[PDB]
Amino acid sequence: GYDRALSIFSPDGHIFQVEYALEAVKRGTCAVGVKGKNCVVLGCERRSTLKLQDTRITPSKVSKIDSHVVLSFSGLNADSRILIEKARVEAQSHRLTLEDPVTVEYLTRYVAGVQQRYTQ
Amino acid sequence: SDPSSINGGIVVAMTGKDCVAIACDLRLGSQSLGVSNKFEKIFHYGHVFLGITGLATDVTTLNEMFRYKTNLYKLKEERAIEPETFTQLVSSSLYERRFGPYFVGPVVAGINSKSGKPFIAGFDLIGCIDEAKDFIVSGTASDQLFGMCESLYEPNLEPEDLFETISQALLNAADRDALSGWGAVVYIIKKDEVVKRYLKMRQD
Amino acid sequence: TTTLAFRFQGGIIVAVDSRATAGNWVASQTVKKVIEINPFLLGTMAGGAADCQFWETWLGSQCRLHELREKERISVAAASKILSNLVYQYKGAGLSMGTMICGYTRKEGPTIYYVDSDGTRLKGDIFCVGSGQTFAYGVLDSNYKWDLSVEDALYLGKRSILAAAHRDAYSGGSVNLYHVTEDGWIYHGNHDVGELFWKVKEEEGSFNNVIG
Amino acid sequence: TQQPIVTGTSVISMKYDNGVIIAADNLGSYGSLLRFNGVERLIPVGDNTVVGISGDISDMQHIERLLKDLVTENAYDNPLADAEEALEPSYIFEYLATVMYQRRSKMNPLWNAIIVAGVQSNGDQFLRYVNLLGVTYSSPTLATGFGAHMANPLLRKVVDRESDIPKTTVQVAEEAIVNAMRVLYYRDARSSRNFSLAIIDKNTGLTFKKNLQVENMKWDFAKDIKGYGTQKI
Amino acid sequence: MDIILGIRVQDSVILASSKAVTRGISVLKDSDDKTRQLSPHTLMSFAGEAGDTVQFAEYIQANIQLYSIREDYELSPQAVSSFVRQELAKSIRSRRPYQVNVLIGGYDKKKNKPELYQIDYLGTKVELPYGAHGYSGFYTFSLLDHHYRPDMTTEEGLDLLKLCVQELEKRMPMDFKGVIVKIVDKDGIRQVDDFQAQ
Amino acid sequence: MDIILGIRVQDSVILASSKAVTRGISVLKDSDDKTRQLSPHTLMSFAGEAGDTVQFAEYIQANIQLYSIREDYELSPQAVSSFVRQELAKSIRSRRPYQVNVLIGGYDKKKNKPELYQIDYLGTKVELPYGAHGYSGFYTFSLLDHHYRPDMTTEEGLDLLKLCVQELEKRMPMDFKGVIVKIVDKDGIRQVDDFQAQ
Amino acid sequence: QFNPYGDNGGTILGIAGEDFAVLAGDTRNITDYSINSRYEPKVFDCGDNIVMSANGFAADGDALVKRFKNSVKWYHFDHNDKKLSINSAARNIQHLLYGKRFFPYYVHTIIAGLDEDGKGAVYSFDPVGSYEREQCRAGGAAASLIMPFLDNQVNFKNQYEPGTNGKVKKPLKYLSVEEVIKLVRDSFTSATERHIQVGDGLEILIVTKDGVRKEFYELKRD
Amino acid sequence: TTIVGVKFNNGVVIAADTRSTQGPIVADKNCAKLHRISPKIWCAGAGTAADTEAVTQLIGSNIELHSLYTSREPRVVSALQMLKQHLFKYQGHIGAYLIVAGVDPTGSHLFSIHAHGSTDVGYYLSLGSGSLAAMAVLESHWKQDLTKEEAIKLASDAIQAGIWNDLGSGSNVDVCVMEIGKDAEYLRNYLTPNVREEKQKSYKFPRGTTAVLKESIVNICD
Amino acid sequence: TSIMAVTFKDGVILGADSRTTTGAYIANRVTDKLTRVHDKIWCCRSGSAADTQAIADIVQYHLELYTSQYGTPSTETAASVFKELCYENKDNLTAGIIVAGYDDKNKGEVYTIPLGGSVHKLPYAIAGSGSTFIYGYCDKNFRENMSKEETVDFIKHSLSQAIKWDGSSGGVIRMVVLTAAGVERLIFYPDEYEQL
Amino acid sequence: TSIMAVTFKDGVILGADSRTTTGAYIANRVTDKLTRVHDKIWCCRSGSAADTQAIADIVQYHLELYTSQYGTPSTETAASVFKELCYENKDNLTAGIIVAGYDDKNKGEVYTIPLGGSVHKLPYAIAGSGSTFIYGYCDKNFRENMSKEETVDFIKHSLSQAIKWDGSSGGVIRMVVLTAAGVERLIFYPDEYEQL
Ligand SMILES: COc1ccc2c(c1)[C@H](CC(=O)N[C@H](C(=O)N[C@@H](CCc1ccccc1)C(=O)NCc1ccc(C)cc1)[C@@H](C)O)CC2=O
Ligand SMILES: [Mg+2]
Ligand SMILES: [Mg+2]
Ligand SMILES: [Mg+2]
Ligand SMILES: [Mg+2]
Repeated sequence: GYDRALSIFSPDGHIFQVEYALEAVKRGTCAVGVKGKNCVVLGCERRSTLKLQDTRITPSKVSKIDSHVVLSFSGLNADSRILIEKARVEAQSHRLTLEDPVTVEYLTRYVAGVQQRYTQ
Repeated sequence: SDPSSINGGIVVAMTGKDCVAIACDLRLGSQSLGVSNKFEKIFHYGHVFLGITGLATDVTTLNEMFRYKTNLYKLKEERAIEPETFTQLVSSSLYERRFGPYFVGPVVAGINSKSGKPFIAGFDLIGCIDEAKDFIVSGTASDQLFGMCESLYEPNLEPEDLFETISQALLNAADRDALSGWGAVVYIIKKDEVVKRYLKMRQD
Repeated sequence: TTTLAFRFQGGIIVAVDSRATAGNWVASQTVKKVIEINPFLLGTMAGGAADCQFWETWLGSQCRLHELREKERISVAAASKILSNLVYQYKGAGLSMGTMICGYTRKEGPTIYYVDSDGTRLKGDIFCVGSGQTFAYGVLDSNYKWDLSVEDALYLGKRSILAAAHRDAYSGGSVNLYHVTEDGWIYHGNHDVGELFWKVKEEEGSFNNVIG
Repeated sequence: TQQPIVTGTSVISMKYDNGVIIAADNLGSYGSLLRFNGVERLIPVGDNTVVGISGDISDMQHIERLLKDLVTENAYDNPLADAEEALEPSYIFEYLATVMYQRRSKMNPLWNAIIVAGVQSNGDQFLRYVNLLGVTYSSPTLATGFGAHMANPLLRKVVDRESDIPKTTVQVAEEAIVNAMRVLYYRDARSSRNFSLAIIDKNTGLTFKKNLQVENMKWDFAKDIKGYGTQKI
Repeated sequence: MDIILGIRVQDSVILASSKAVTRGISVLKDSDDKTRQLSPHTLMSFAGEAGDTVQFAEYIQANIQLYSIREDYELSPQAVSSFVRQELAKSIRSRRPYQVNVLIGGYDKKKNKPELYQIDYLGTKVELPYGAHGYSGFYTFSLLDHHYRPDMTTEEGLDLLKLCVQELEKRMPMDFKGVIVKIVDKDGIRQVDDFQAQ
Repeated sequence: MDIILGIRVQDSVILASSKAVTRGISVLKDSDDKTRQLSPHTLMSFAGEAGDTVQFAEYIQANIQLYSIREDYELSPQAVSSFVRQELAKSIRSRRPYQVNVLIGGYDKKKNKPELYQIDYLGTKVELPYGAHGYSGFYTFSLLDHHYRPDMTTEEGLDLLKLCVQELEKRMPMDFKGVIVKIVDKDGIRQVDDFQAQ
Repeated sequence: QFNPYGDNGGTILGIAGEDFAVLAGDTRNITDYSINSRYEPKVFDCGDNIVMSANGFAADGDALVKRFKNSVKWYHFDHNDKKLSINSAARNIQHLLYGKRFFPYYVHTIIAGLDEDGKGAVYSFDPVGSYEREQCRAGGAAASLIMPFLDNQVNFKNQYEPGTNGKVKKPLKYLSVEEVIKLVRDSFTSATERHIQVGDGLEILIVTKDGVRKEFYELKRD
Repeated sequence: TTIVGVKFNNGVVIAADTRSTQGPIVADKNCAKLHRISPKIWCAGAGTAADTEAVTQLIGSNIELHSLYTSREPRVVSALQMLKQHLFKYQGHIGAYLIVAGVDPTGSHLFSIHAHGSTDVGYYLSLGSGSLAAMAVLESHWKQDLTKEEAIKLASDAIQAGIWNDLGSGSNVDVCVMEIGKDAEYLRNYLTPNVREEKQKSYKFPRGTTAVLKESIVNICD
Repeated sequence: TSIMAVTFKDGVILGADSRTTTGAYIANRVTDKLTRVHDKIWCCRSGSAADTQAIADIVQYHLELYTSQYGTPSTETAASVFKELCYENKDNLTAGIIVAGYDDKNKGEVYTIPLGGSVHKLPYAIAGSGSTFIYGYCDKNFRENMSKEETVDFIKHSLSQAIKWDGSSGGVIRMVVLTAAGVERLIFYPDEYEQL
Repeated sequence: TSIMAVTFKDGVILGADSRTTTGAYIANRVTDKLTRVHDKIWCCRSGSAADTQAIADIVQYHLELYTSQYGTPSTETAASVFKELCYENKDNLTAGIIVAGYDDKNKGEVYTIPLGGSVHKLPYAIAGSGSTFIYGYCDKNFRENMSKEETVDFIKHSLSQAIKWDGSSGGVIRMVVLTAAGVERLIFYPDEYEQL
């Protein structure tokens, strides 16, 4: 197929396409997380450009990856769905092979690896 | 499932100086399952010794047949059968069954009561006579026995030396075979006397 | 081959014979049927020598890889499932192996998994595996209690392999003995059946089908 | 899955003091039909090597093309192709053994038995065998097919071990080859009176004899043989 | 040979599965649970060739659990059974088919009805008031044809099942070491751990 | 495959024989006695091929009984067992061999010893402290190798068997429906008719 | 049908001393009832003080030896001339053999060298890569003839201390190179007498902390 | 086995090697394969050894009886005709392959017989696995009107070809010479070119090496 | 094997090569395939050597008994005995026989008994593995009433072709001439007939 | 099938019978077995009809492409294309082909490619089931450098014998003459060749 390189190095040492990817995150709605003593809370802001929405069916920003792990994001909404799907798949696969749900660190390492792969 | 392999067992015989020895293992198995630790495979009609390996039912049957025939022989000839003669009797009794043979490897050991010269012989299941003067081997460890004997044997061994050689041939051969072992008896045969010894061996 | 593993009050006994055969030929009497995967994990081998040696050594490699990746020792469950899943990929190609994966972890406790080349994987407290298994089972089952001392449990394991070495033409050689604890396998020696049989006969007054 | 169709019987060979001799008859059989009669099964490569081939003849013809291609290719960008970088018998052999073994390993053999004869560049005799299974061996005498059962015993009476080889002359060795060919013509139902023979010598080089015939056959004693037991006339 | 029975009463589906795992001349285990929960209101039991059995069940389990999380929703028993059938139907013409037969018992919340599906390794699916795989059906179908009623309670179903297990213990040549019994209704899946001497 | 066990204690011989008769997918009888009395002090147990089994046993029985009445005298266990053996050994080579394995337990009154003979359908004979035919020997031989003593009472022999049975009820794939136990001693043959719920 | 396998006869034997090892093999190559060669070696110096034989089907034996010699070459290239130790050679050969698990090499293989401590070492493989270190091993056609002799004459099995009523065993000593060569020669003259595939010549390879030494003895040619 | 028969001007000679085998294993290193049918009619067999022995003895028995009944010397063509008709009747199942030779009042005779019952007449013949190696020698050196010496040499060299080159043959050369003039001369171990070399070492065990469990004298008489 | 029998003016000639093979090995290179069952009744054998030798022997015995009771048997009579043996035991025989005989009333006659045990009276016949290669030749060159030397030539050429193409045929060519005169044995060597 | 090609003074002639059978049924009594793969290169086919037609078609394709690019192919080139196809596909082909051609330089040439895929250059060749019956006859009657009419006769006689004995051969005798002249088709009917 088409595998022409789009993400390459700048004279001063940055990968421009990754740097511009961070720009897309900057203009995405805000998301926050803080951890209590015995809990974690996830908060997200919904935009005000359009307000005739149906909240019943509009994909909300916090997603269950498994029954014990959650994921929120900021950036391209369509882009996030590819990550959430793969993470869900990986989580079932890990229950299948290691007979245990994933640790949060494991799931993170996994998503991060997918992101890294798409930079090279 | 090849009949000469169902039950397992070995018999070996050697000549020495004015003596002969015949030794056997004691195992009676049924394939992998060891069944009896006391199944002797050596027999004697007068001064004549017969060891038989192979299918156990045939080993018993053959013994009973040769007891029968050497009894009648003694009654008509008024003397005990000699090893040479018994050899021929074994041979032609086996050949009579050419197309439904007994599944056995018989071995003959004895001293000629008249000439005093040691005599051993082996047969295949249809009566073919192997006429070796040094040793004869038979059973499921026959390769190993041929190995031990060809290496360990020397002619003109005194009875007490021959006992060492044949025991060591048997024991080390039995130990490289899954179907043989589980006990051994050695017969030392001198004209005059016969000593029978049970050997101490690996019980696996 | 005879191999066994059982759980009791004080952990796990693992015991195996050391006989290798091809047909009726006795190939070796000194073969190693236990693999020390890591200090808390053991594998036992029955069936195809090569198949077993190769895939359990390989399992060791995959287990080490898990440690490096996850900064933690692999669970008994997961080590067994690696071997189970590999073997299952090969189903119908003629792999021949019966296997026990035995170990300790904090989260699981002492654990035994039986794994074979048909793809069966079971968790349990008692397994005997190989051509000698039924013999081992007879002795083991009739003298097994949960509360056996460590000393007795070691003896029973030792005594069950001896049972099988004696009756099964395809077992024998020596017993290799292992105790698996919290801390966690300890090797309790190699015991040649050559000597062990006579000694046990004498001291126990058993083996009465035996002349001598 | 394959089976030989057109075949050609023994190839026989020995070393003498200075070189090697190899021979093979000129027949290509079709089962029991003696089908073709001008078949050459001695293949000279360069002038220090002869390859003798038995078995399937279609495969033989394939191996001829391979050997010709090998000579072409060795000549390419090789200014020493007719001197120090000439093909040696051992290179030809190893190549063929490799092909033979790879083909059997793919379950698709070249259905042949092959003898490579020649003299190396240091004067050493070379004599080696490879067949459809990639089995290889070397010996002072070598033969394929019936030749193995009947020529070897005769040839071995002449060269029985290494130390016999400085002692054997061209004449003695060729005599033994020619005689063994006669015995094969007597007893092998797939053989032929016509054969080729090659001598590869450290001094003389390559002598390739064609259209040789088995001579001095004994048949007179046949007139006395009547019946199969009792019949008198 | 593995006993796998199912009976659908008025408000639940009951599954019973033999506990033995036998290889050759040895019973290796007498507490084997031939069951995977697919979703909180759907249970699957299985029997067939040695390795294929668990591999298939767990693979199906992984797939339904994936759907649940993706959709934050529980597939109906009818949907899970169709999904399962299709996997078996594909498998039957693949290089090495899964040799597994299954019972699927589910409680449907949209309809508020228990549902029992019998599917063999070929992908033959049927919805039944009661079912069995293997030889056990040769005894149990006729027993249940006689004793079964559409409006039985859960306790009546358990008696009816006790009757089937009795018949199998009396007539079947193999020792299957009792069954593990599981009930699937509106309040999910629970195990009746007292059946061996209930 | 029928369990056929024999243990020889000090003053007696005990035979234990399974009660099941199974054809195909059905257990047809759960109370079969796999035994024939050959004389007041000789009992025979048998297993093997469906018809051969009883026909051979009843044939041996008629022959021993005839001999008894003709000599007004009871043959020794050893003599009975040689007769049986030769019968099997002749049969093995005929047009359709008897496919029957046997245990012979008798009390020799002239010697005052109990005796146990094991003979397979080939005519392979052996005298043993304990014996078995078929699969069951793969369990019991090692068990008895361990727990057996040559000078046990009849009561201890019965406990030795209880173990043997227990082990077989744990590890054998098939339900053999318990055993019938019989003791042969100086008095004769009695049935310990209360072994299953004992 | 085409059968990819044959049988070239042939018997090989490995014994480990204290600071030496030997690998012996007969030099006869056979097919059915014919003799191919009376002198075709099948014990090889593989470099790094390792000797090897793969006996059975000679084409598979040759292929394996070639492949392993090549392993040794590439080991030097990729690991900066590191000596390939005997135990490492062994493990490697297991992967070579097991790599063909579903189309095996019809060989029984033996290697011999010195271990890390300079002790004599012998390793033996089944055709699919199962392996073990042993004090000695016979492989090939007459193996079943020679092994039990070795069990008795190298490891003193079944030999008790005279007079001890069989408790004290003959204590397991080490054998000199002279004593070892004696047993080898005797083992082979025995095998030549009783096995039709064994004869013609005996080649022995001796490995010490000074390299590899060769010895040759005529065997019976019948 | 290698057996030959060679006709010379005043008689016939037969020779055989002395090795019997059991698959690849040598059972008897010096067996006798030259059987007597009657004093001056001798016989060499290959194939099932029990069959060649038995068929030789049955026919020898009947030939003696015939000779007594007829008051004549037995004739080779009678051994032949009785052997062939017996073998034929057994449709190959009695696997005897024989070279039968002898002198009688009508002259010298050389025949072969195959297991199925066919016969052939010749001046020189060979049978068994070494058959081809033997025939190579016969076809190379046989000529009409051989002296007795030449024929013994030829026959013997032909067996030698078998011994060295055929794996099914070895050990020694037995000859039997039947001349029209005199008695048959059986020449046992005419050649013995395969003496086992002196062993490297004695394996005589120190007494008491073997552990004994129990001992007893065995009764012979009554 | 290559065998033939040819009737001519003065009687009949039988011819055969002399090769017997087991597989591709030549067991006998000088076999005599021309077999006497009576003074002037001879045959040629192909198929199993055991089978054809046993049969020839029984026929010979039968014809000797016949001569003793009733006078010389006719060639047809000999063919009938062969046929009875072949047909009745067809199931266990692999026997192809050519019978040829000289008689005064009847002159030369040829009968062929192929594998089934059927009988065919013919002017000449050919058989054995080698005979396939000479059908065309023999059909093109045979005439009735040939002279002795012509028939010897026709058989010499015919068999040499069969020998050239058949790996199972070879050796010398043997003939038997059967006329009033008597019985004459001929032999022709490779160096002779290969040129022809 | 009986098929042959014969070289003579001025070129080469191919001949064949015209019978194709499936078992004992004559599927076609007038088959044309003489197959053109170029103007003056023809072949005769034996073995599987499907296989040899498929091959002849491929060869014809290759020789047309060859002619477009490089000019008239030699007969050797033709033979080599057949061989390549037959050898490389020996495991799913039952094909025996005789190739015959004429050109100016090399004159008349014949190659036979039997079942193996081997190639043999020959003065003349015969093949097909019917050919076994004429080995002797053809070997006795063929000469080099015969005239056209002599060659036509040799094939005519040869194949009439082949037809006479082989049940698989029969019908008409077709021939193709190949010379500088030219390409000539000959046919001969039973009523003529049976009286030979
Ligand atoms: C081409 O030749 C072939 C091809 C394929 C194969 C073999 C040879 C092999 C020859 C071969 O048998 N090799 C032997 C072997 O595997 N023996 C088995 C029993 C036979 C067995 C049982 C079940 C399945 C396969 C083999 C054995 O002793 N198992 C116990 C044991 C367990 C663990 C360990 C570490 C060692 C021993 C070795 C010991 O020489 C079998 C095989 O796969
Ligand atoms: Mg054991
Ligand atoms: Mg290293
Ligand atoms: Mg030898
Ligand atoms: Mg026609």
